[PDB]
Amino acid sequence: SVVELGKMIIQETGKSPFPSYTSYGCFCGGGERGPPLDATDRCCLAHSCCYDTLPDCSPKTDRYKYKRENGEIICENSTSCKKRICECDKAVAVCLRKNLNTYNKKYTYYPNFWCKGDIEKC
Amino acid sequence: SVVELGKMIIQETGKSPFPSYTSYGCFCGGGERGPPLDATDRCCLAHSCCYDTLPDCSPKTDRYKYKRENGEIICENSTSCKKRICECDKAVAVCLRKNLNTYNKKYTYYPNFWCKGDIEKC
Ligand SMILES: CCCCCCCCCCCC(=O)O
Ligand SMILES: CCCCCCCCCCCC(=O)O
Repeated sequence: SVVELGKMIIQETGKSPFPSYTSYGCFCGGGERGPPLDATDRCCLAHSCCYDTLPDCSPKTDRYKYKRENGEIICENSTSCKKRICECDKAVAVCLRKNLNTYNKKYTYYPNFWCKGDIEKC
Repeated sequence: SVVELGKMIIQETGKSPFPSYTSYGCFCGGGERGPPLDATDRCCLAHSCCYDTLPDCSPKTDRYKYKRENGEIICENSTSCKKRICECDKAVAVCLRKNLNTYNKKYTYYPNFWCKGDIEKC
């Protein structure tokens, strides 16, 4: 559902996922080692962790629909997976928005070999 | 289908898509303005162009199956989309392998705002 995750990011941050968040910091768009550089990076870390709770699902490819109710994302429930994938995506999109005031352009293309820490448990 | 694409990449280049190809140059992992930086980057532009030949499909989320006969990728044919999407991924994975020897670590995290050329037609 990378497509739906992208639509959420667009609506919430006003930024297009690529290139603003596809390789941001140590965790946005991938990465297991930190520490996270900032709040935005922590949002992505939390998203990776959320996807870890979906071993029975295919988060990157399972399509789903969502609505906006009073400015809030409302997840569908056609299947258990779609619901949980959607909630994970909803969380990250809102988190990215809330920390726009600290978005750092010098982290947009952060070289991943700068992320040295261990893989910290979620 | 990004899942299948990633598997092919690993099988062909011995590298996982992230971080080696997820944001390489002006076109790998996304991008429109060029010109492409090198052979590897041109592989990604051609891949993007290939996906543009599948407007009736969803190349990033449509799952498909494939085999490896005699070291070669053998795409399935259950649906036309699964077949055509698989041939695009097969093509880019093989191209990345063919150009492994000129992969440039300094383009792995290329800042996209450095790609200032026009958006050439495919
Ligand atoms: C790398 C392409 C994926 C683009 C999706 C937008 C980024 C969301 C960031 C969440 C980080 C994560 O769970 O990897
Ligand atoms: C950005 C997540 C995509 C990860 C897959 C590895 C990149 C494949 C390269 C093809 C470039 C393209 O069509 O964007």
